[PDB]
Amino acid sequence: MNIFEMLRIDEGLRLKIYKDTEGYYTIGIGHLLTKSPSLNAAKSELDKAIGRNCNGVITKDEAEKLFNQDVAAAVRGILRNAKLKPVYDSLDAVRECALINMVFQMGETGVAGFTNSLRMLQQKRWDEAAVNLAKSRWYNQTPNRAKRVITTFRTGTWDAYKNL
Ligand SMILES: [Cl-]
Ligand SMILES: [Cl-]
Ligand SMILES: [Cl-]
Ligand SMILES: [Cl-]
Ligand SMILES: [Rb+]
Ligand SMILES: [Rb+]
Ligand SMILES: [Rb+]
Ligand SMILES: [Rb+]
Ligand SMILES: [Rb+]
Repeated sequence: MNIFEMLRIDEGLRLKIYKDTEGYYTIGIGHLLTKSPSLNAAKSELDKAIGRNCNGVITKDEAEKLFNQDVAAAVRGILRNAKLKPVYDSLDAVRECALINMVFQMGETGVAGFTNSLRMLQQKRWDEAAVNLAKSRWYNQTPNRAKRVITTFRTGTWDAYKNL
């Protein structure tokens, strides 16, 4: 396991624009294009992201290209975020993947708002953090994915992803 394989399990791979679990236009491996309800707005975002006239369809190589950009940018953003950087640096490499996963799904601002859970993680109070993380819109709306991420935080193992 690693962050790419983890997020590939959680996000899937689709080569045509589709709506994510929130109803938002997405493509590839969880690449959010826009929150606009306009498919045309989403198609414009896509073409700009890829650098060609895609009309809503990409290749697997292109999907992987956006995915590595998105993972790299999630890590870089965490390290530039005053709330998330200390927690990231305090965590072992497996638990860091859980944090990257959350940022990938909900964005930096959203994760940075989990003040109490972040403190528990920094304190290495793993079972307490796991309890707290579940008390969230996040968990309610995507409970099975959140369970996997939370198990990763609680245990520092890949048990919730082996073999998905
Ligand atoms: Cl982009
Ligand atoms: Cl604990
Ligand atoms: Cl709690
Ligand atoms: Cl889910
Ligand atoms: Rb997805
Ligand atoms: Rb629409
Ligand atoms: Rb670390
Ligand atoms: Rb994403
Ligand atoms: Rb907060």
